[PDB]
Amino acid sequence: QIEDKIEEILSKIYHIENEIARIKKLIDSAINNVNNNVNELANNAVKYDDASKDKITLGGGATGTTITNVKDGTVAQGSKDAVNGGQLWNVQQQVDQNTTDISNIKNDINNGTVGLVQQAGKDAPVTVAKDTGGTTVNVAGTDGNRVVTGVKEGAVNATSKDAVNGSQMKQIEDKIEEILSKIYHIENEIARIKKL
Amino acid sequence: QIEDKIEEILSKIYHIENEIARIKKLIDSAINNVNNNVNELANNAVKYDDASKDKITLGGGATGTTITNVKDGTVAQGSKDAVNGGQLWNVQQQVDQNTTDISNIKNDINNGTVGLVQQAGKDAPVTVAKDTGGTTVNVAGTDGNRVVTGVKEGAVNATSKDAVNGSQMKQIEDKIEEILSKIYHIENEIARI
Amino acid sequence: IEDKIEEILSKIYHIENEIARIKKLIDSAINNVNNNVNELANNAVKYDDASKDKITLGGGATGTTITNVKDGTVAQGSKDAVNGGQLWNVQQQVDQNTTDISNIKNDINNGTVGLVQQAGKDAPVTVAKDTGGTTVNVAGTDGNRVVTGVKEGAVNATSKDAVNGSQMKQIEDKIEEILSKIYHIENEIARIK
Ligand SMILES: [Cl-]
Repeated sequence: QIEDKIEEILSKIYHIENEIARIKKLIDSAINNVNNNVNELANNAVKYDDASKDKITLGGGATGTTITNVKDGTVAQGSKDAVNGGQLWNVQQQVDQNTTDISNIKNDINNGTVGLVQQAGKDAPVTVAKDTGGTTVNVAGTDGNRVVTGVKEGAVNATSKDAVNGSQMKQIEDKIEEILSKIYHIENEIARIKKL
Repeated sequence: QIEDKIEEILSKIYHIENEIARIKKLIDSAINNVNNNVNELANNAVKYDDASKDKITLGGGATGTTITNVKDGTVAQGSKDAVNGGQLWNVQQQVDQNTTDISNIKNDINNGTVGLVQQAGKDAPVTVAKDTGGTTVNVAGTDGNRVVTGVKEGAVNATSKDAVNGSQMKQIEDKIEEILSKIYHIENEIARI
Repeated sequence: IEDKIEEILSKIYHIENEIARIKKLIDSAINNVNNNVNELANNAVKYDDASKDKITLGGGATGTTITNVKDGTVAQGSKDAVNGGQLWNVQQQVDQNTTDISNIKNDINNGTVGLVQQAGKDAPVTVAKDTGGTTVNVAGTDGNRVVTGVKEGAVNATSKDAVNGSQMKQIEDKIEEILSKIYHIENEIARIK
C-alpha cells in the first residue's frame, strides 16, 4: 500500500550500504596487491641509466655485478656481442703458449741447440751446417777476405782434414831456407874444389 | 504529492545500483589491465638474483643468453666496462700474427736463412757474415784455440783463397824431408872430395 | 512518515557522496600504478622474446655500454661476462710478446745473440767465444767442405792464423826451383875425376 513501499525502499538502501562496504575492501587489496608486485619488480629489474639507453651501470656497488650464463658471443670484427671468461680463457692459453715459445727460442739460441752453427754442451765441438749439403764455407764479407784466427795446429798426416796454421807454415818455411842455405855452401864448395 | 516523491526515490536507487555496477565493471578491467602489464613485464624484464645485486644470472637456461649491441668497453687498467666480440677479435688477430711470426722465426733459423751464418739451399755454400765487413773470424774458445776440421783440401795456385789442410802439408813435408836427405849425402860426398 | 522520506533522501545523498569519493581515490590509485608500470616498462632491460636466448640492448646503432661489471672468472667453459680491465691485462702481455718477437729478429740480424756474433758492422766475427771445447767441424752431409774467402795468415812460430792455397803455392814453387838446382849440382858432382 503506502507503508509497504517505504520498507521496500529502506531494504534496498541497506543492501546498497552493505555492497559499498564490501566492495571498498576488495578494491583496496586489489590495489595494494598490484602495488606490492610493481614495487618488487622495480626493486629487482636491471635498468638503463636514462632515456638515451646508451649505458647500463650495474647496481652491485663498487665490487660490481657478475653477469653470468652468457652465451659465447661471435668473435668477429664489428661484433657487438658480449664475450665471456671462457672465450677469454682460450685466448690467454694461446698467449701463454706464445710467451713460452718465445722464451724457448731465446734459450735454444744461447744454448747452441738450433740453427746452422750448433754446440752440444759447453765442452763439445762446435759444428757448422752438419745436417746439410754443399762443399764450401765462405768467410768473405763486404771488406773482402777475412783472416781465420784462433786456429790450433792441425794434425799432419796423409789423410788429415784439419786446417793447418801460420805456425806450421813457419816450420815448412824454415826447412826450405835451411835447404837453400845448404845448397849455397854446396855450390861454393864445388866452386873452390874446381880451382884446385 | 506523495506518489511522485516515492518514484523519485525508486528512480534514484535504480541509478545508484546502475552506478555501483558501472564501477564494478570499470575497476575490474582497470585492475586486470594493470596486472597483465606487470606480468608481461615480469616475464621479460632482466633481473638481479637477490637484493645485493652482485650477480645477474641470465634466464636463457642451460645454453645461456646472448647479450648483443654492447658498445666497445673502455679497455684501460681496471676498467669495469663489458667488452664485445669485436674487441676480442682485435686482440685475437695479434696472437695469430705473433704465433705465425714465432713459427716463422723458428723455421728460418732451421732453413738457415737468417743471421750471420746462412745457406740459400741444401747444396749452397755456407756464408759467414757475407753482408757485413771486418777482416777477422776468431774461433778461440774459453779453452784457448780450436782445431778447424772437416776441411776439404784447398786449391793450390797463385791466387787461391782456399784454406790448406793437413794432408796437403803432409805431402809438402815429405818432399822437404826427401830433399834434406839428398843434400846431407851430397854434402857428405863433398867432404870426401 | 513524511519524516521517513526525509531520512531516505538523506541516506541516498550520503551514498552518492560515498560513490563519488570512491571514484576519486580509484582514479588516483590506478593512474599512480600505471605511471610506475610505464616508467618501469620504459627503463627495464628486456629479453628479445620468451625463449630468453638473446638480449638486444636498446641503445640504437651506437650501442649500449654495460659498466660496473665484476671481473668474470677466466676459466675453461666460464660463462661470466668479462670487462675491459681483464682484456687490458691480456693486451699488455700480447704487446710484450710482440716486442720480444721484434727484438729477437733485430738481435739475430745485428749478430748479437748465439754461437756466432760480431759486435758491430766492422768487428771480428766470433765463433763460440764464451764457450769451451777444442774443435770446429765444417763437414756436412756431403762430406768435408772447402773453406774459402780466407785472407793470407801470419807466417811465424806462434801464429794461430789459417793458411791458404796461395801460401802453399809459393812453397811448392820453391821446390821445383830447388829440384832443378840439385840437378845442376849432381850433373856437376858426377863430373869428378
Ligand atoms: Cl701473444
